[PDB]
Amino acid sequence: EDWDLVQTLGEGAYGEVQLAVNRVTEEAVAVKIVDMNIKKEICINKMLNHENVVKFYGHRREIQYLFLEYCSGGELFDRIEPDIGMPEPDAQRFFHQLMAGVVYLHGIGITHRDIKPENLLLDERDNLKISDFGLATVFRYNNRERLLNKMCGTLPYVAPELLKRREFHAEPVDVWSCGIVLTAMLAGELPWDQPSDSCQEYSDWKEKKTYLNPWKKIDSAPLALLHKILVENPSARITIPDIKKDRWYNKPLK
Ligand SMILES: O=c1[nH]cnc2sc3c(c12)CCCC3
Repeated sequence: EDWDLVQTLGEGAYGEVQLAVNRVTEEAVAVKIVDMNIKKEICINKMLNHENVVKFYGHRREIQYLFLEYCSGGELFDRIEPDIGMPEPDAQRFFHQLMAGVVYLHGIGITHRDIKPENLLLDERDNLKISDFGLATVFRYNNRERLLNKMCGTLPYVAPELLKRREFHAEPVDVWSCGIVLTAMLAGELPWDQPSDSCQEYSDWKEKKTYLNPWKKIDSAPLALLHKILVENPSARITIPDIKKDRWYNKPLK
């Protein structure tokens, strides 16, 4: 082909992700290599078009190769200093972009199911892009909502209902994991291993022990939002349109 695999960008799972550069136009893109879920990832990618979602260029199979937008900014994960987090103004901006990305996905009945800082990429202007749809699934089709039942995700970003219920709504699960992401951004640590009662840290949160880490590192305005997102009852949990009206979310930041 006309593309040279310059270097490995990401690794693990089905295949490593590599940076390809066109030796003619010289445009750079990302190439995901998978050797035989992948069918659904491609299908889903075809539906997506948003400036806060990693662009899908197209695909070819020599082992399937997917051409994705290249984010030179790397992953959000690497903008979080451990135990510190990041300046609140950057966190808010990143959160606003994450919300737009998610509103969009949910708007077309798609749930990501694995929202975490490793999957939130940054472009050259530090714009955030939702990445990897290999675990994404349809939760609304023909205006009909389907509850989920398969357990997906990453334990620290996972919502509690997903551990204790046979079926659950998709949207609040993505909302929960965005809250865990906000926590990571403002405190540089994850609150718990998983959201179960067997887990001391989660039990402490439910009891409102905000004088513990990581909550003590978080200003009271964002923390009030986190109080509304990390609500155990997925029916009580704040929804995105209501997040959009939250005081911290609308607070101008230096
Ligand atoms: O730039 C990308 N574009 C599309 N997918 C991916 S995955 C990955 C990146 C990337 C770059 C940082 C290392 C991890």
